[PDB]
Amino acid sequence: QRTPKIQVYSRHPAENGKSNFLNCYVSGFHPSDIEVDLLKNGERIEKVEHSDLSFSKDWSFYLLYYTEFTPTEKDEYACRVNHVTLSQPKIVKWDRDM
Amino acid sequence: GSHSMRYFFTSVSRPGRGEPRFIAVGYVDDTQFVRFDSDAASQRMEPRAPWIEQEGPEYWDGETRKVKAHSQTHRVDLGTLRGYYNQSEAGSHTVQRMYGCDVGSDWRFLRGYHQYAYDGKDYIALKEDLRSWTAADMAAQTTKHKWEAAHVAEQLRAYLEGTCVEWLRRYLENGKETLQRTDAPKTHMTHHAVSDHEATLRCWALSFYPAEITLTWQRDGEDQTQDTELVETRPAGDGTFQKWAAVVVPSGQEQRYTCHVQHEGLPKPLTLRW
Amino acid sequence: AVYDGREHTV
Repeated sequence: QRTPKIQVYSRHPAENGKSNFLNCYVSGFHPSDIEVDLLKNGERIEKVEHSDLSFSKDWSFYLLYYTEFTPTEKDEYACRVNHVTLSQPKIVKWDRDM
Repeated sequence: GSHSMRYFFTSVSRPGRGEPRFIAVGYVDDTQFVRFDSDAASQRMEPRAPWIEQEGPEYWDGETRKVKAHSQTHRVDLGTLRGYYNQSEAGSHTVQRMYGCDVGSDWRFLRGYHQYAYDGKDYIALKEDLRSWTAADMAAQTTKHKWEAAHVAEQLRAYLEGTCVEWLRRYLENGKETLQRTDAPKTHMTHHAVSDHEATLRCWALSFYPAEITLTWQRDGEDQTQDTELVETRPAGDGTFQKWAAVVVPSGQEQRYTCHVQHEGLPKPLTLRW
Repeated sequence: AVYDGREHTV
């Protein structure tokens, strides 16, 4: 069993009040069953899409989860992941400089 | 430059009820162009790039028939492999298959590959010459003897050295506007003060295609890896890619450090400096 | 286009 790697990031450099896309990239996991949610101030975002399942040279899986969003000064964004390897969901906060 | 066509197939058994979950994707280089998903209502191979949409009804009928046949091969294999490994009927298990062809800059055959895994570990694969097999354990060795008697390597080689290359060349021509375009990285540097005495420099590469890139830090013209961090290459979501590399430096000494960017879309490598 | 030959099980 391999635990997911997680990156949370915007498509375009973040500027407060300007329309954008929020990404959660999960990779390096096995088996393929996984739960991924995008959060705004701790609440699940409803209109989230994902890529078609594929895998890397080492047979580990990867997926991109994504939604339209408008960042602000005060609003907090995060990605929440559950997998058979995790005893509870893992929450990674969006850092606009990473 | 060189080009590839690659297909990826995943099946996951559902022991409580019904047939395995089956997902197929096809790529030219770093561009996805088709999918099949057993859970979707269409039960068709579907387009995922604009340049494949011009293929006529005979294309979509044939690809749908063949991808369904691949899913039935996986279903039988999941039952066989449970037996070879003496496993119970209670657990979910996985098979993964990848195959395809590379061409050189001349668009002529360079190499082919065909690889299979059970529960995320190597099972059986063609060797580089496409004329013999690598079997990881004694279950896969019984499969190797069966496929030697049935001349399976010769049947796969005919596709990988022939048909596979003909289709890749058709797609490269039809999709020229994007598949033959290189998008060089859009680069910049940011600065973040940790304390009054140490700072982080972050070298960004954005909106590039293809995904292959190298970012390197130098101090006074010598490679530095200590006090550095580099994230894995990640998708932007619009078909392009992103990466960054960072170094921690004494505040006031930023000018000693250079970030070096190598990519297919750059005639010469780029050097950035704060 | 996908493999266009005869398929074989393990």
